Parts: sequence; C-alpha cells; structure tokens
Amino acid sequence: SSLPSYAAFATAQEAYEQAVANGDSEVVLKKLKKSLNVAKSEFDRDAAMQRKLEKMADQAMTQMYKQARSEDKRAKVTSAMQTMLFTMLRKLDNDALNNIINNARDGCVPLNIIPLTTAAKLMVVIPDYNTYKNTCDGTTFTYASALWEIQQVVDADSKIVQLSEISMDNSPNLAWPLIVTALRA
Amino acid sequence: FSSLPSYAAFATAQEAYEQAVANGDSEVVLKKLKKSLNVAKSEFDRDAAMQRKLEKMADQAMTQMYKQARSEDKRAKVTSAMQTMLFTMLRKLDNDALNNIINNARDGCVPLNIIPLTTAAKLMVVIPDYNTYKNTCDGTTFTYASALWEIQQVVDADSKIVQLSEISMDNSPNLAWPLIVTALRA
Amino acid sequence: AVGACVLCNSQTSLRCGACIRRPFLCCKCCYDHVISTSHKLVLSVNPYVCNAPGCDVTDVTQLYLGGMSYYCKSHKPPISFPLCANGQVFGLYKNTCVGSDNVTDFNAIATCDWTNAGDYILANTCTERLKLFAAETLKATEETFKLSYGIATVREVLSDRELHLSWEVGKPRPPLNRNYVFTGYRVTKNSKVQIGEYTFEKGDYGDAVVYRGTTTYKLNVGDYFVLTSHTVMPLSAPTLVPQEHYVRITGLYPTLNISDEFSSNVANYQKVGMQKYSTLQGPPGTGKSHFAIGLALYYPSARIVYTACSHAAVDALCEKALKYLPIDKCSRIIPARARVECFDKFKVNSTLEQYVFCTVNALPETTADIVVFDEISMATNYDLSVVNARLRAKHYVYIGDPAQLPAPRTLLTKGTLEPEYFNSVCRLMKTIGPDMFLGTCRRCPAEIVDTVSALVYDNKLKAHKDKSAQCFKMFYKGVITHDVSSAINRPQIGVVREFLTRNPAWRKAVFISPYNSQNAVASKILGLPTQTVDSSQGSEYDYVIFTQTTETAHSCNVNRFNVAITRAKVGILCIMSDRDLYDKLQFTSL
Amino acid sequence: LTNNVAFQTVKPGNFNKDFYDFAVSKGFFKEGSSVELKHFFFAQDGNAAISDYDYYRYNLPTMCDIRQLLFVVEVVDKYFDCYDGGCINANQVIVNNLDKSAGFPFNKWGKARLYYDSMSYEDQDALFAYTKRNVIPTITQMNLKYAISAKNRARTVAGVSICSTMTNRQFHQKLLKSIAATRGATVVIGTSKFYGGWHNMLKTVYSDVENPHLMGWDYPKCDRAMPNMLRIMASLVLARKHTTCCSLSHRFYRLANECAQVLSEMVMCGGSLYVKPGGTSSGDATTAYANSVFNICQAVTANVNALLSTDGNKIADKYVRNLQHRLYECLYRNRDVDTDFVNEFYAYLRKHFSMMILSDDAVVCFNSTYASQGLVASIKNFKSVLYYQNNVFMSEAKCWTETDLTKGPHEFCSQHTMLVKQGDDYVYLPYPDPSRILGAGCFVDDIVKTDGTLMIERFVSLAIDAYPLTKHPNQEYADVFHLYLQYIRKLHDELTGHMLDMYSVMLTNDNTSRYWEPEFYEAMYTPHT
Amino acid sequence: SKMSDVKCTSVVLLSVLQQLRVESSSKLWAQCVQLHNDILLAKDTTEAFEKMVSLLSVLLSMQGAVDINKLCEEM
RNA sequence: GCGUAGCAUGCUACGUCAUUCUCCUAAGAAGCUA
RNA sequence: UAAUAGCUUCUUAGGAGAAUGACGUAGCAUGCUACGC
Ligand SMILES: Nc1ncnc2c1ncn2[C@@H]1O[C@H](COP(=O)(O)OP(=O)(O)O)[C@@H](O)[C@H]1O
Ligand SMILES: [Mg+2]
Ligand SMILES: [Zn+2]
Ligand SMILES: [Zn+2]
Ligand SMILES: [Zn+2]
Ligand SMILES: [Zn+2]
Repeated sequence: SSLPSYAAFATAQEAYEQAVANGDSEVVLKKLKKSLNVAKSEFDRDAAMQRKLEKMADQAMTQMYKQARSEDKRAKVTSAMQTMLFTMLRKLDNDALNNIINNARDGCVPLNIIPLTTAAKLMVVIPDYNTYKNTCDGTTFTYASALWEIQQVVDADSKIVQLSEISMDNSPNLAWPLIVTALRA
Repeated sequence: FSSLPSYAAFATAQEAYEQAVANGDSEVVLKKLKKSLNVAKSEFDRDAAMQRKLEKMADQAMTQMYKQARSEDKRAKVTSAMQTMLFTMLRKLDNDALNNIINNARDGCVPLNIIPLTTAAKLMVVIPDYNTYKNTCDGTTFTYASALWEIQQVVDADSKIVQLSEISMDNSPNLAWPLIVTALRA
Repeated sequence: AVGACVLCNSQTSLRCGACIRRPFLCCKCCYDHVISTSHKLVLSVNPYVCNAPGCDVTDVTQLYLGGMSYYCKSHKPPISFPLCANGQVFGLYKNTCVGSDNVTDFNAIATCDWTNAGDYILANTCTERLKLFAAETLKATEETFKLSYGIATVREVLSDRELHLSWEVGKPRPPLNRNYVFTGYRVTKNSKVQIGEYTFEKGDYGDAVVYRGTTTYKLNVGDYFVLTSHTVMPLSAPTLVPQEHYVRITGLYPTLNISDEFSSNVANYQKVGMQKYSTLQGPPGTGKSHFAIGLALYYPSARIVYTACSHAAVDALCEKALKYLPIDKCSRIIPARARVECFDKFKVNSTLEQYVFCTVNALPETTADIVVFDEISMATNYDLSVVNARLRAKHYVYIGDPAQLPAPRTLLTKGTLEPEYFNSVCRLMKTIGPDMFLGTCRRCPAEIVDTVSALVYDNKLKAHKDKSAQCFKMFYKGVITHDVSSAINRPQIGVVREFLTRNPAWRKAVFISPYNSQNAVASKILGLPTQTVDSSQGSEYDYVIFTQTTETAHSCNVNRFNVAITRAKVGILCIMSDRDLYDKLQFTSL
Repeated sequence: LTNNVAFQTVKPGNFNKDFYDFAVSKGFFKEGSSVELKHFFFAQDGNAAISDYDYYRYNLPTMCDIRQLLFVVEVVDKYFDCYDGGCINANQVIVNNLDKSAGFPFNKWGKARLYYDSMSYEDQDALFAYTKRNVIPTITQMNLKYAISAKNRARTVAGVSICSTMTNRQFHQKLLKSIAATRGATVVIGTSKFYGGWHNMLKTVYSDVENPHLMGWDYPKCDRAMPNMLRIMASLVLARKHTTCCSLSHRFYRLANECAQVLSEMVMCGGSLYVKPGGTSSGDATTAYANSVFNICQAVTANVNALLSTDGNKIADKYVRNLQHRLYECLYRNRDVDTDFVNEFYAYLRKHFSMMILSDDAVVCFNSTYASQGLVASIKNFKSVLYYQNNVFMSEAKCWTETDLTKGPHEFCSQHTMLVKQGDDYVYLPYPDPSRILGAGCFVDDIVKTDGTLMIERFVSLAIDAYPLTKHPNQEYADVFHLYLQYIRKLHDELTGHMLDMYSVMLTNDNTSRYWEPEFYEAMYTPHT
Repeated sequence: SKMSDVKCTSVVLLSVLQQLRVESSSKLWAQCVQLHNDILLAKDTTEAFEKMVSLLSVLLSMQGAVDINKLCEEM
C-alpha cells in the first residue's frame, strides 16, 4: 500500500513464505512468524490512524462544500429564480401570456391589475402608433386574448383626447405615450 | 508520555539492547537484557496510555469551565437588559392618574384590564372598514371608555399618513385598510 | 470561499497574497503570476504558510502538502506533493481550468507602483476586466500611499468589547471604515510581525473605541496600529456599456416645436436618441452643459438623472435647469456626509423624480431612462464603473472636453498624460472622434480666445465678440516663499494689492491661482471672492485676477492656464513668471 | 405596546424545479391521474394572525353537567392508572431542543438556552417552589406557521414563554415521560409506527371486542372550542399523581398557574395584548397529553349518554340493564366515589369500546351489536355530546366507520393503513397520502433545500416515510417510492460529478450505495428491531 | 400535465413578487396572495389561466423593479 | 527419585493495540405526526 | 417572528460493555535438556 512499513511486511511475506516453501523445522519458523506478526501490527497501527486522517478530511471537505454552496445558493437565487420564473412561464405557451408579455416588451405595460369580472376598468399605456394599430381597431381593444372597449385615450399632458385623430399622418402630432382606459366585454 | 522518566528507562534499555547487538554477547546476557527491555516497555506504555485519557478528561473539564464562564457572562448581560427594560417602562408610567386610581382602591389591588382604561394617555383604534370608522371615531373627537379623545394621527396598514378628509364613503376603496387612528386623552 | 479568476473568469479559490488589492486568482494564472513576479504569498481558504511551530516559508513553489497541512522542505512529511507542480498552484477546481496570455500585462499591472506615466497608459488599452482590476488597484494604491496614517498605540486593555486609543500628535488620523485597516505593529524587538487586521469605530463616552478585529490574540502594551493597505469596493460593471445601434426612436418620446434656443440641436437629439451611449465634445463655453437641458426639453416624459463627478458642474446644471426646466418636480441628492453646501432650491433628496441631480459617489441604486454624465474630464474609470453599476438606463450621454483638466491623480508626478488617456470615454472621443460637436466661443472675449486658440487648439475656434482689451499681461518675479509645500507669493498679491486701486471696474474681480495656500491667504489681503483653478470649472466669471505663481511642471501647463483664463467672460488680469508661455499669448503688454 | 400595529404575512413556498422536472419526466402529474399535488405552501396577507386569533370567538362559556363529569373524571383516571408521576428536581428535567424560542419578552434577548444556562438548579427549584404558592400571569405570543398544508387558512401556534414552561416541565415531566414509555395502553404516545409498531398498536386495539367495527371521529376547532372546564379537568387529572410529593394548596396553586399561563391569559398578536377567552394554547408543556385526556373524556361521556338514553325495557342483556340502573344511581344519587362500580364500568368500556388515542385522533373498535342496540357510543352520540359540551357541530362528512377489520381504520394520524404480507404472516403498514409526499418533495420551505445535492437526508427520510406505497394495489401509488429512489440515485450521481469537478479526488468511502436499493427501507417496517 | 404546471408558476411568481417587496404594500399584496391562493385551489384550465394573467399583471406594471427585456432574449 | 535453570505446548489472570457489534450520553443536520 | 410533545433517519464526539485476533508480563500443568544432590 506504498508505505515503508508495507515494505517491511512485504519482505516478511517473501522471507517467511520462502521459509515455508522449505518448511522443514522449526524454531526459525516460529520466531519468523513472531517477527511477521510484529511487523503486521506496527503497519496496522498507522494504517488505521490513516483511516482517521482521510475521514477527518471528510469533515473538512463536506463542511467545505456545504458552506460554500450555502451562500452560493443565496447569492444567485433572486435574479436566478426570476430566470426560472420566465423559463417556466415560457414553457406554458399560453397565447394570453405570450400576447401580454410581448406587449410588455415593446413598452405596452398595464398601470394596474387586470380585472377579471365583466365590465371592469383597466388602464394600460400605449407607447407607439404601431402598438395602437395592432391592438386597437375601431373602438375595440384586444389584449390578454380578450375584448375591451375604449373609455380613455389620454396622453402624457393629461389632456382629454378623443378617438379619431390617431392616424398615419397625425400620429407625430400626438403627445406620446398614450394611456387607455378600457372595460372588459 | 515522551517526558516521563520511564521513557528514560526504556531509552537506556533500548540503548543497551543495541549496544549488545553491536557487541554480540552470549545468549543468556541478551535474554536477560531483553527481559529488562520488555519490563521497561510494559511500564512506560501503560503509563503513557494512562496519561492519554488524563489529557482527554483535562480538556473536557477545561471546556466545561470555559462554557460555564461564558454562561455567567451571558447571565450578567441578560440581567442588565431586563433591569434596563423594567426601569424604562417605569419611566413611561403616568404616575398621577395611577396614584389616583390606586388610592381609590380598598386593598390597593385593582384589575389589570382597567389600568390602561383609566390611566393611558394615548389610545389607538384599529378600524377594519369604513362603517366602523363612521360608528366609533367620526370627526376629530370621539368618546370611548367614558373619556374624550382627540384624533392626533391616522395611519393605514402601510404606516402612511392619511388625512381625516381622505376617509369618505366613496374614497374608502382607495385606502389601505385597516386604519390605525391615534388619539390622546383630553 | 470561492471566486472567479481575473484574467480568465474561471472558478478558483487561490487569492494572491502580495498583490495590493488581494484579488482572486486562477491555478495556471496564479502559477504564472508567482513564478515570474516577486509576489509569493497565496491565500487559499487557508493561508499557505508552513505549519511548523516556528517556521516562516510563505512561498508556494517551495512548500509541500502532506496530510491536511502545508509543510516546508525541512518539515515535509514522507508522503506529500509540492503545491506548484505541473504548471499550476494547488487549489479547488483543478482540471476545470483554462489559462491565457493576459499575464504579460497582468504582471506589469500588479507589479508597478503607479508613479510612472507608462503604467497609466497600459491601464487603458488592454481588455475590460484587466482595465477594471487596474483601476481598482490604482484606487487601492492611492489610498495606501497618499494621506497614509498616523501612528497609534494602545495604552491599556479595558475589555475585548471596547478598546483604548492614543493617536500620535504630529500626524493626522484616518476615521472609521470597515474598508480601512490598521495592521498590528508591535515592532519592538520582538516580533515585528502582523498580529492582525483591525478597524476602529469610536464611542460617545470617555476615551474608548469599540473595535472590530480579525484575530484571536490579546494586545500587548507596545502593540501599534498604523493604517497600511485599504480595500475598495470590487465593482463589476464595465467602464462602457457595449454599443448597440438603433434605427428608430426607442424608449424616448420627442416633442414638436420644443423651443427657440434648442432648435439647432434637434438632429443632435435624434442621434442621441437612436444610440446606446453617445459622446459630445466641444471647447469650453459652447453649450455642453446646455445640451443636457436641451435633451430634457426634447424628451419631456422620460426621467433623466443628471450626475457629474464634482459638485460645481452639477450645480451649474442645476442653475440651467432652474431657468429652463419646470421647478415643481426637480430633484437634488446630497450624501449622508453633507460636508459642503449644495443647490438647495428643488427637493433635496428625492430619488423618485423625473430630473435627479447628484454626484457620482452618492447615487442611489435605481433606474433611469436617460443618463447624462457631465464633464468626464473629472471622471476616472472608477467613476464610470460606479455610474454603470448603479444607474441602469436605456440611453447614456457623455458630455465633456478632454482639453479641460483631468482628474487630480496625486500619485502622478513624473511624465505627461495625453488627453486620450484620461479614461475610456476620452480614449473614444480622441481616437475615433466624438459623435457630434460644437465650436464657437460666446464666453471669453475675442482677444483671449484668440490667444488660447493657438495653445491647445490650433485655430479651429473663433468667437462672436469684441476684443475688449483689458486682458492685461504682467511679468514680474513674485518672490516665492515655500511655506506649506503649497506656493505662497506675498509680492504677487502685493503687485495685485496696488494694481486694484488704479482700476475701479475690477472691484468685483475673482482671484484665481493654481496653489491653494496663496489662494486662501488672498482672502484677507484684498477681499475679493476667491476660487481655485480646479473648483472654478463650469461657472462664468465677469472679472478674473489670475495669478500664476511658480516655474515648474505643475502650474505652467497649458490646460490649467486654459481653464483659468477662459472663465473671464469680459476681462482678466494675469500674473506670470514663465517665458515659453508668455511668448505665444496675445494680451495687452503693459 | 409599540406605537404602530405590526402586520405579519406568510411567504409562499420555494419551488424545487429539479424534482418536479424529474417527476414529470417519469409519467406523473397528468390528467386522469390519481396522484396530483394537493398539499402546497399557502401564503397569507397581513390580516392572517389577527383573523385567526378571532377564531376564539367560537369558545363560549360552557357549563358542563357536573353530576356526570364527576364520574367521567373517575373513569378517565382509571384509564390513567397504569402510569406514575410526581415532581422532579431541576437537574432531572431534560429538554429536547434548547434553541427553541422563549416567548415574550424573553425572545428579545435570546433563545431558551440563555435562560436554561443563566439560571442554576438552585434558583430554578426556587422559582418552581415559588409557583406552588404564587400565581404568575404570563404573556403568550401567537406565531404564524410556515408549513405545508392542504387548505388555505392560516394556522397559528401559541408560543408560551420560558417562565411558565420551566415550571410546567418540573411539575409534569415525570408523568409525561411515563406515558411516553408504556406500550399497549389507551394513550399511544411514544409508540413508533416503524419496526412493526403500527401493527402492535392495531392488534392491541383488537383486544376482546365482540363483533368488531372501527370508528373515528373529528373535533371541529378542537383547540379553540374546548370549554375551560374540560381543560381544568385535564389539568386536574394530570395532577392526580401528586398525592405524595405535593400538598393540597400546592396543587391548587399549580392548577391556578396552569390556568393563568395556558387557559385564559393575555395573548400577543402582532405587538398587541388581547385576552384569551379560553381553550388550550397549543404550545404549552402539556398539550398532547391534556388533549388526550379531553378526547378520552368526550368518548366516556358519549358512552354514558348512549347508555342512559337507551330505553331500558328493550334491553336484552339483563346484566347491562342493571349496569345502566347502577350508572344512573351512581351519577345522580351518590356524592362519594363508588370504586367497585367505577372499576366495573371501566372494564365494560375496555371490553366493548376499546380505544386508541393520540391527542385528537381516536380509533375505536366498538361492539357493533351493542351500538346497534344503542348500549355503547355511536356517531350520533358523539355528535350530540360535541353539540352540548363543545359548542360545535360534528357532521358525518369527515367521520368514518369501517365495517371490515381486514383493511384497518380509514385514517389515523393522516396515515392510511392496509394489510400486507411480510415474510410468512400478515402485518399492517401505514402509508401516507402520496400527494403529501410529492408536495413535500416539490415545495421546500427554504432555498438551501432547493438545490438537492446538499440534502440527501430529506429524500431518504421521505422514501422511508413513503415506502409502504409499493405494496399498494394501485400502480402509480407505488411509483412514488421508485421516483424518490431514482431521484436519490441521480442526486448522488450528480453530487459525485460536482465533487469530481471541484476537486481531483473521488470520495474513498462513498457510503451512499444502500440508499437507492430497497433493503434499507424494507428493514424499516420489520418487527425485529 | 398542463394543470399541475400552472400551480407551480403561481408559487414562483408570488415568490418573485415577494422578492421585489410587494409585501410592503398591503393593498397590492392583498390580491397578490388572493390570486395565489385561488390559483392553488383551481379545477379548470381557464380561471387558472386568466387569474394567472391577473397575477402576472402585478409584475407587469413594475417599471424599474424588473427590467423586462433581459429576461427574455436568451430564453 | 529431588532441586535450580532453559526451551516447546496447553490453560488462567493482567496490560496494550487492531477489527466488528451493541448500548448510554452529548452535539449537529433533516423528515413525519398531533 | 418562528410553540409543546412523540417517532424516525443520518453525521460526529466521548464513555461503557461484548466478541474475535495480535504482542508483552505474571501464575499452573505436561514433555525434553544442562549440572548438582
Ligand atoms: N443656441 C444658443 N443661443 C443663445 N445662447 C446660448 C445658446 N447655446 C448656449 N448659450 C449660452 O451659452 C452658455 C453655455 O454654457 P455651458 O453650457 O456651461 O457651456 P459649456 O458647457 O460648453 O462650457 C449658456 O449659459 C447659454 O446661456
Ligand atoms: Mg458647461
Ligand atoms: Zn501577487
Ligand atoms: Zn485563471
Ligand atoms: Zn517549516
Ligand atoms: Zn408535585
């Protein structure tokens, strides 16, 4: 086992095995068995305390890993579990959530919680004329795969604004972004 | 162990063994000196094995005494903290009305539930909805526990200040209920 | 604890020991760092010293690991192996490791002492992470060397919860910082060795200090504490966000018919709009501090945080926004120190408003929609990393001119720094050119601007003004008394004493001098409002008494002369000693 | 106390995405599945603690029948006659965990360890002897629980401070640890469900029942609707072992301290002191045992009501008609104890109404013929008793009756039981709800428990707890154990991979090989150990 | 597996909302925990899904606490 | 035939060490139930 | 902020006990040898 006392034991092995290969008699055989036993014992001792060294190192390593990974798991988790939320949210693949967060990417985020009862108020900001063109047609407003009708269009100036002037050549004239108030149909 | 005089005996016996090995004396002399070496080993190994457990128990008693000293030092700190807390709460007491109601008593014993009912200078009402606000502390003054209290402050569940004109029937949904109004005895 | 390597970003746990900042270092990278430089100490999760009862062999290529401890050559176990073998240093994540050739610049970065003028050049052309490490160790070395410490000793031990302190009179004292450290210096005969690493926060009663130590040894009577080494915050954000080019306007909402004054820069507000970060360069007094307000009134619905390295620039920006932006919600942020007076006319300390005014060292960790960094001439890489780590916005605006003064850099005493090596933004605007530009002087009269339009700029800057002909050039000795290691010139303030009685239009003048001592003593002599060259950058001054004191490489630079003379909007008196600098100015000759 | 009312919420649980992905990759959580997630970590708003303390409004001042309670007390004491108890010194009281809280205001300065270390045995015995002739009113906190459950209402536990807890331990711990060290009795506390302990309990239930039938009831709002009288009775029955160590005034003052520290005292609910109308605080020193006494009382009262409410002329057994006659004359015509008849009635109850109690869960193997005739308590008798002595209604919807003895009780301690074959004979194995086990695996209450590779003991313990599912006839019930086993296998494999990447040496004695083969969990439910 | 899949998404979304200190606003936290506890106790795919939409809208209204654009190109 | 001394074997007692198992206590981590 | 009680798993440390094996010392018995009687 690559130790000097292992060399003592290995030479006791060779010597007394050769003696048994002769094996005649008797006194040298018994005395050599005694020497083999004492070499066995003195090797056995530091082999066992070597056990203790590697297991003490098992404390060292296991404590080491547990504590490091402890605030390894703490430091990442907040942003990392936001990433988990988005990966696992994206795994759902529901057209309502897809529509809603692809509208959130362009800046069309709602200003309050989306109500679920019929005919309840939702206010969401419109950041572009293209975003208005895609979602609002006529006086209707499609969002979260749902139908909404318009109560407000209103701009950043908080000036009461009406529905017709939002057009191709009149769009830069608007005070962007616009805030819509809608009810659910 | 390695400092014991029996180690010196074992060492001189082993030195004698190696000197006789270098000398190659008779078998009887070698056997006698081997007997001496073996009895030296039997003495010293036993004594060192005794001293090992002695070191173990010494360390155990040392650890127990160290822990007991730290326990005493924690006991002093918690005693000081408790004394300071008690004396500060004494400094918070309203001694005049308390003395009045204790002197009014026969035995000097009064129920605990009426100590704040008759001596507390500041009152807090926790109000879950608007109807209870209209029923218990409408306006700037109200009457509870046979006294007159004036509302000094109104805070919502988020500890934000709410002015008394903000609490209306139509404006109730915009408030973070419950409301914690704070009043003083007048 | 584990970490990431500097020059390869691999997982590792081997800190270097003799590097000034105590960084995290790799396996092969650390082998190359300790095999080529004088740094020999390496900090794993446990230090790499020998574990004999008495032995000091801290070199890593030199020990052996047997069992679970570190042993020297003399105290080695029969079964062991050396730490530095096979080209790596023994540590965690051994074969999950990759190296690089960034050690050729890393060795020079970690080895230099930052008093030369070539290491500053090296610290601005290499990769981004080595740039960040070089800036971090620059700040650390500055804090070690300049304004170092005063010797302190402990008289007696009251307890382990509260300590006794005794400053040595004759040297100043650094205050509490957990970032600061006072290394134990029982230096007598008798173990002139680190006995630990300490910081000191003072109590409100008696003569006591409640310390925080990182060692388990009681104090000796002769143990001392002198502040050697400092730990600055290990920032992570790059000096510059990577550029991304846009096609249409994103995140911003323009206005039609914004005003009359900003109508010339509307195309400029677009080009700010469809870039991630844009840079503006212009000679002083051309409207760089005006372009931020132009951006504000071109993008009204978006929050903009306005921040600069100093307080004078953010206060001039406060003034211009005070005349052009709505007063109702505008902001201003002062730190918890509150050392100096600020522009206290808006809301002070309101981080949730649309126009936030602040200084780089005191920004809150919030978002924005446009960030406008003013006067990068005061900005180092540390300040850029601070504003990148704390402010998180769609658009970055970098306005400034390298021809004005760079950062102090008090370690820099030899060599000369080019304007393109002040920081990364200067390297951008001088190498590939600024995105957009203005040069036309509306501040100093035609005479003095024609003088300065040959020294720093070679005739690319005209003016729209008159030669008012009160730019008086005077040449005298001005005997120099060297009192406080800052120049004081009593005869210079004397010729100025008696050349103020002859001029009735100069009683409102402002005294300017490149030396703070004479600058300050000029207050009681002649009573004019009094400012230095460094702190007068940004505000416009009617009459200026500039007084160049000495002949050296400190006060005779053309840049500080440029900023000191160009703040006189109608007239200036300049005092002098030089002859190369007097040969090229076009002033009235006296 | 403080100037603003504190609102305390409950955070939601923390998702273990690795475990859930491994589960859904193994054919779990479909439609048409008999096993889906039903135990979650429900969150609460800021009005949780105050709206859960409001449930004490269900506790009405209840005047119990006194001529019948004074005999149910004797029957309960006969049920509690095998054990021994008394007062013990401060050096004999043993605490299980010292890092637990110490109530108010002692939580401001440290845990309970500070108060067990700062106080010697001498001034601990001094305090205990002070409580035997003095009354110490006590503030008890209400702590919101962060634990997995199947319904959304917030559960609260009452945190009793250390001053009451230490004295109550010194008073009751001898009896409380004598109960938890006896096997084969009515109150099964301290008996494991492992190593064939469930089978032993369930065969001690079936000890001389004539025509066996299984029954188990449920107390709605058990800890908040109990009358003060039944709690005082439980405290007195638990204090009937101090007939040698304690005097009479000492026992009365100990009962007064228990009522002043447990039953009706000031309750702290978010920095505010209220008044507890009554019922047990479920965090004192004697809660499972006192609740067991209460449950045995309700069972005996139901039996007495069923026996007296029977007609009498319809009584076929002529002895038990005489037994009912003697029961009435010992209830409403005697003022002293009739120990002979108390022994006879207790033997009758143990012969026809064998029970098994752990603090609110009872499995009864009552006589079916006598119950059909009406001579032992049935479901309707318990409903009436809970109506007029507990001020709650016991609906049949959550109380079961099992007519087949080969499948055991429907539910005891939230563990369904079934008859399996082990070796050559048949034993009963308790299997939990697999939804509960899957919810515990999927929803951890911390971030360090999400990574998995740090904690193999969590999944080993869960596999130990859910081993009996393999012997269930339904296959995807049995698939949970193999899911957990393969998860432990993968977890160990990737832990070894990570510790091979973060070092260069692979663990010399990696001892984990037995955790992913079923011998370690099969030996858990064998009666040898 | 579409049903046991939403019930965990509500848990992680409420954890993220608690991370961004919606807990400091009692009024908003009210329907945040309301929708969370109602989605956990759901039977059909629908009401689970637009209650999911309503609960995610809380995270949607938040300009600076989230930055929506990073957490959805690389995934 | 006896004694002393020496060697070999067997047995007993004691001292030490290695291996395995059981228990008793302490500490720590975790799970389940009421 | 995080209660009482019970059960179970795992890890360490210490003690005690048991069993097996090895070495050393002492005692008893058998066989043999040297010398003396
Ligand atoms: N287009 C303009 N029309 C009139 N005055 C201007 C115009 N642009 C700038 N100014 C004036 O010039 C000054 C420039 O100040 P500042 O922005 O500090 O210059 P710089 O930043 O280039 O040093 C402002 O005070 C402003 O009043
Ligand atoms: Mg300017
Ligand atoms: Zn170094
Ligand atoms: Zn590296
Ligand atoms: Zn050494
Ligand atoms: Zn007693």
